[PDB]
Amino acid sequence: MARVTVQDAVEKIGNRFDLVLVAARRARQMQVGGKDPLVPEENDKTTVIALREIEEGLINNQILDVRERQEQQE
Amino acid sequence: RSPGVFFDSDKGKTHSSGKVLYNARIIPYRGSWLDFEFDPKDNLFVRID
Amino acid sequence: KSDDVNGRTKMYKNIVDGNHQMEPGMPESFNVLLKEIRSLGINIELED
Amino acid sequence: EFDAIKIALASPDMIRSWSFGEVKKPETINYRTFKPERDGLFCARIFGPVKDYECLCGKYKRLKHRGVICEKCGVEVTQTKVRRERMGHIELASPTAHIWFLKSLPSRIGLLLDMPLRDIERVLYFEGAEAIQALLKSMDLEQECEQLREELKKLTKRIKLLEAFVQSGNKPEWMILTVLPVLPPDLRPLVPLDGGRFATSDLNDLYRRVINRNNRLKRLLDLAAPDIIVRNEKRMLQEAVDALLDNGRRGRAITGSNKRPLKSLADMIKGKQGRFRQNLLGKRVDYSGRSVITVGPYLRLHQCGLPKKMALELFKPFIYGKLELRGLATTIKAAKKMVEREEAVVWDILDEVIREHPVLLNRAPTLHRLGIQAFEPVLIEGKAIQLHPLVCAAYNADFDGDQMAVHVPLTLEAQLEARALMMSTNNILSPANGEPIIVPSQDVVLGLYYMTRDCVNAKGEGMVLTGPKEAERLYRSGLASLHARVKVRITEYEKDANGELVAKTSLKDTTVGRAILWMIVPKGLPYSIVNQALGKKAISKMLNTCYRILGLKPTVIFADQIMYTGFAYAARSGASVGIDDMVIPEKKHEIISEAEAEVAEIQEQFQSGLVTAGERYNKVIDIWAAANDRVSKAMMDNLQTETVINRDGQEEKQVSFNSIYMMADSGARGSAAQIRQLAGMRGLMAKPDGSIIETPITANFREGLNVLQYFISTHGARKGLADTALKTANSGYLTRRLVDVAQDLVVTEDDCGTHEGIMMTPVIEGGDVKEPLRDRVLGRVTAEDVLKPGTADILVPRNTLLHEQWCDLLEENSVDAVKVRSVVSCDTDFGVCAHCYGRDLARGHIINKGEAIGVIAAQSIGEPGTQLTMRTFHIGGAASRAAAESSIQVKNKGSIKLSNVKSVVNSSGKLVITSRNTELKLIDEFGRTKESYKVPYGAVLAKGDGEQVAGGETVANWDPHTMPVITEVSGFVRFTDMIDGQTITRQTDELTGLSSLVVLDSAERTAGGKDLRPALKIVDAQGNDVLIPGTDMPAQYFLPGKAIVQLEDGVQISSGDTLARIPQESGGTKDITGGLPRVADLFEARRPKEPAILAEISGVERGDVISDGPEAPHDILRLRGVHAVTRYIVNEVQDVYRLQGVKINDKHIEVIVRQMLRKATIVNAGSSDFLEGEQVEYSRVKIANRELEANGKVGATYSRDLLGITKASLATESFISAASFQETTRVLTEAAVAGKRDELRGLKENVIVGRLIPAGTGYAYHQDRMRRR
DNA sequence: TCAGCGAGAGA
DNA sequence: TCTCTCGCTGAGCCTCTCGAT
RNA sequence: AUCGAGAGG
Ligand SMILES: O=c1ccn([C@@H]2O[C@H](COP(=O)(O)OP(=O)(O)OP(=O)(O)O)[C@@H](O)[C@H]2O)c(=O)[nH]1
Ligand SMILES: [Mg+2]
Ligand SMILES: [Zn+2]
Ligand SMILES: [Zn+2]
Repeated sequence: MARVTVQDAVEKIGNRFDLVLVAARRARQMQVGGKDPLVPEENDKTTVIALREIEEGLINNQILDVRERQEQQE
Repeated sequence: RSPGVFFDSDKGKTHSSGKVLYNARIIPYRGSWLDFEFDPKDNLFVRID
Repeated sequence: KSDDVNGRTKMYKNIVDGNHQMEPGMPESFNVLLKEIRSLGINIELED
Repeated sequence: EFDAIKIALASPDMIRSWSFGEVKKPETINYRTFKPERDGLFCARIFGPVKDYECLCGKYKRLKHRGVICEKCGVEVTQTKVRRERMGHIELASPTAHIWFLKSLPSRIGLLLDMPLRDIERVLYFEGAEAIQALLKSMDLEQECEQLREELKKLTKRIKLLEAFVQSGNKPEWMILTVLPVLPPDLRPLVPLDGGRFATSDLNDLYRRVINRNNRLKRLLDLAAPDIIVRNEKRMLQEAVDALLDNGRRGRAITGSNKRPLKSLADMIKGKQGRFRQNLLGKRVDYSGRSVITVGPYLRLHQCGLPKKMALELFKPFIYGKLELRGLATTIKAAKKMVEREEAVVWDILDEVIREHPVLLNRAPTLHRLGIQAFEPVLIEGKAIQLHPLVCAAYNADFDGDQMAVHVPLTLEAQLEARALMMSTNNILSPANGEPIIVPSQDVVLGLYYMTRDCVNAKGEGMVLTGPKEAERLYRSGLASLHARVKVRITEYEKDANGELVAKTSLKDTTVGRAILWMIVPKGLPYSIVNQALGKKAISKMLNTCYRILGLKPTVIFADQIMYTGFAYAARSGASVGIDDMVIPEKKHEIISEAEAEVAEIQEQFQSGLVTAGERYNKVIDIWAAANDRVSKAMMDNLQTETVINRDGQEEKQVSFNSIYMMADSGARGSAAQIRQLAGMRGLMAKPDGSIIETPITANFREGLNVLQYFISTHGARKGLADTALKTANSGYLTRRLVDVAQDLVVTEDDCGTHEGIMMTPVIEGGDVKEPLRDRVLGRVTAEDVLKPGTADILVPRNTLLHEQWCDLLEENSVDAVKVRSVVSCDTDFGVCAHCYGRDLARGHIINKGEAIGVIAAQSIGEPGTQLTMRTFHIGGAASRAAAESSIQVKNKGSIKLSNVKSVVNSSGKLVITSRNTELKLIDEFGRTKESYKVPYGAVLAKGDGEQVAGGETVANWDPHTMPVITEVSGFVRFTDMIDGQTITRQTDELTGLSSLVVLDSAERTAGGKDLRPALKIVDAQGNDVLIPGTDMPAQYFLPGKAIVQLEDGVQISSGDTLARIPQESGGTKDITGGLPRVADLFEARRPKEPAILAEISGVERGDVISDGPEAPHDILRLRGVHAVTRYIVNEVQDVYRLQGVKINDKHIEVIVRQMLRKATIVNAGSSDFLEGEQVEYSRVKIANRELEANGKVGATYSRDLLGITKASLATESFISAASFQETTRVLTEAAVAGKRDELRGLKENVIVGRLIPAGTGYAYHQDRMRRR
């Protein structure tokens, strides 16, 4: 489903070129940082976990910015 | 092309007038070329090499 | 993927270490173009 | 760490400052030892040490000693890479002129000084440069500029160049070189060789010669040689400096060992092999491979199969890293060795690695955007890449040994970029038009329509079934045939309910195969999409409907299911081609005999002196084209209809099951031309230049050709192959010019807010609507007054995008024409806004921000030309000539209408057309315009205007071979300006019934006869001049060249009686290769060379026509605004492209047209700083005017310019793009003279320097950088 | 080689 | 003011093999 | 790395 098509993934964002959200922050902090994935992995490689997260609706630019602000304080 | 004399024409594409410009060429097996051609002014002109 | 001396090594090390992050620089072809144009006698430079 | 590129002239002090080493005296290179000789072109003190962290002298060789100079040689220790950076200089005894400034352009030195180029040329070559340097130093710029202003074209050029020097700060004396720089050593390598000798580059020997001549001048002047001899080798030094940089411009280019000209510094920049177009706009990348492609029809639409041997090499670093992670290896070398040994752990790791990384596949010619796509890879055992069958039509990829190349994305963002924008599941629709690209073809259609086609009295006909499952069971069991006509209870879902699906079940009369086919369609589509024989068009329309109604994922699933079912049932079909399948009719020889009789009569006519040669040629070619069309029709009828089967003991006819007819009717592969050449006449062949009418090839490919016919046929094959191999270059050049002219504009804003736009109206060509109004405005936002044909009531509001339902609403009320806003009439700066462009055709909704429109438009216009050029030899070289229509018959009944007509009534009373651009429009009774026709000069209309005409009636009759001249007024004819042997020729035929005068051509006319212009003037019976109704001047007709007159002087002629006939040029074989030069001329804005006269000032109205003829685009622009020229260019280009059948949307041509016109000439300066009439960029003028209006001052007034794509691309704000396009020397020297600045705004400006392009995913980064400033 | 375009020639 | 010789610019993409400098 | 000659798409 999500591995084949990302139409539902981009419907939440509304801009196809706004994949910087999916890659530059979410996938990177999963790969390098200690951040834990939200949805179950299902043995999927990263960058497909993030796309699934945006497809369901946990990850968006405002949410990631808010979380970043949360770890800004101490 | 065999050595000898050959008469050719530019088919009118040389100038915007469209007049055919006939010319002759003497091609040797060994030596220098030699051409007689016209101009839209209707004058002979010899070209060497 | 080519023409940058430091980017190739840095990205190779990053891929080996599992980090898929690149730090691009300026290609050497632009440098050689600039050097040969400067050799030709026309001053060309990068201003900041 | 930079934001701009600054280019200017180099002062001698700057060059002296560049050098790290002292001087360049000794001319030597190497070979004193293996160490390089002191002070040579490869040295140590000057250009740095040769060995890393080790000096040449050998005192110290440790990085702990880095930063110390040497003692034996004085060479500082540094990493050897610095040899790629350092420079040096040569001091010339005598100053030498730079050839770039003196030549290769309107001479800069020749415009600083008034005297022409020849004087300076003779001065430099001593037939001296010091004199030119002294003269350049002598002038003062401000005084001469003030003088030149005092006298006040050439003076404007001189003053602008002087002001360029004044502003830029480049002193003229810097033009003459005093010190010459040298390249770094590693930039011109001394490449090692297997043998003892070392290969030497061209630059080293040129530098060596220059040093030799300079050092000769150094010692000779020191010895006080006589003035006669000192001057001679100064010319040689000038020639050597000429050879070193930009060799070959002064003539007699220096040749080395062999007879090949040497390669100079300026040859490393310009040309195909220069750094711009070989190492900056295209590179050789790592992590890539190449291999042949096979079919592998077991894949899904998002998958590609690649070999294990390729993958194990492509993904080596990932394998190394994960082997280190698993703990199997402790270092890189151990994991490497494990990789060469190819153990099982390596294969398991590789299977884990390639799980979700997509890979990019591209073919060799990347004509358009779909030529590169991202696929999910699956490992296969073999050596060839497996590619999905549906994708091939996008790539233009067959399996005749064709190859492909694969790259692997490396980083995270690259993987997401490939997954979201590159993956093949996203590319469903082409960016050039709304039609989809993944269309089943060949075997898939072959199976599909065979499933859906019906037969009479099959096995199991007349049966009632529960549903599709019972149909499949009956077919697989063998109790019923696949073509049986049955009744099935089928259930269908519809989405007519608001946001919901509702079901309805009914008994429908169908066939078994259609019942099985019904089982794969997705929920929510009507049955009637599969209750018919599915050709290629039907399947494509079904896929388009599925995309429109349901979405994208159901469309992908449906495409995969369609491919699988088509393959399976095509295989089970067992359809084969046989020699008994091709059938020949019996009318063929009859119609060939009658055509032979006709052409023999034409030859007899030409034997008499009544007709000329070209007219006979045209007549014969038309006769044979008509005969070929007739034989094709008769044979296709015989193939189609002739199948008779009996039902319950009575005969009946049906559509044939013949293999060839099925193959042709399918549209899978083949056309009517191939079938007609297999079973009719092969036709008329076309030479590489034109057509040939030698003989009719009255032999099929079933019954073999003889020797003469095959020899004739070889001409078309030669023509096709030559056309392909020698017009692909022209097509590529046009595509490159379009790309380089329209590379810059991107979407930048959402809504500019303007109101105006162009008016879209339906277009028809003689009774068949090629483009209806629906697709003319499909996806374009409305501009103004789109209200329905009901007064004061609006059907649709303003500034809304037209969907499919909106278009259906327009069609239901039958709107005639609609005004829509376009790209050209946009007010945004440095780009276009989203709304004016409209819907992007690839995605299906409004265009987002940051999509590069220009590249898409250029590729869309460029692909069809080269593709159709390459596909020329498929048809076999047959002439694509359609017989010209002698008359016009209206298809449907309606009122007659004549537009822009000037006509006269002859004795017969028929309306004789006397205007060049008369048009006939067919209008129905209600008032809608139905059909449009073009009426050539001299046509006669049987029925007068204003009388209703029934269908099938004849409207006009004319001869297309000759264009007559018609008499306006009745009177006696008098010959004028006719002299035999000077302007006309007279002959009397022996016995032909006619004696005629042929007007001599202007080319053949003698010098004396040019002043006299031949003409025919009508006179009164008494000898006076005839009076035209309401005209001051009498009637006279100017007979042009190649005119024929049978009339004699003093003969009374009736009104509307032809006098002279002008035979028309043949111009046969209308083809894509025959039409592309028209497109190139249109986009280059070339002069028609016979322009039509347009009234500049109304008082006659503005834009009217005075004398008929071709209309130049410049006149149309400057008299009617940008909208009219946009309409003209778009209509002409679409007219050229429509004959071949390729579909290109208008917005791309509109984008190109807007891209051409960017410059303006200012007529009144106003309060701005621009002076008089200058060519300046339009946007800068717009901001200047807006600022002046803001500050309460007077704005400027200006007029457009129109420039060809080459000139427009060569004249832009940025100089890097212009240099990288072509004519590098001119652009580079002009930029150096003017001291220009580059802001790196476009695409190539960032691509060359290696940054994120300001489009797509780099738009956000560019916007952040801009907002920071 | 063919096909165009700009600057310089007289007429 | 203008019609003509003469010069310089350009002319599709990717890949494979051999020899000879 | 060039030049020349083939060949494939
Ligand atoms: O000079 C050429 C020749 C060929 N090609 C590329 O190869 C294709 C033509 O060569 P093909 O033989 O592969 O295509 P084809 O299907 O039309 O020929 P047949 O099988 O019917 O015999 C072209 O479409 C182009 O992609 C070029 O790009 N340039
Ligand atoms: Mg092929
Ligand atoms: Zn030392
Ligand atoms: Zn706009």
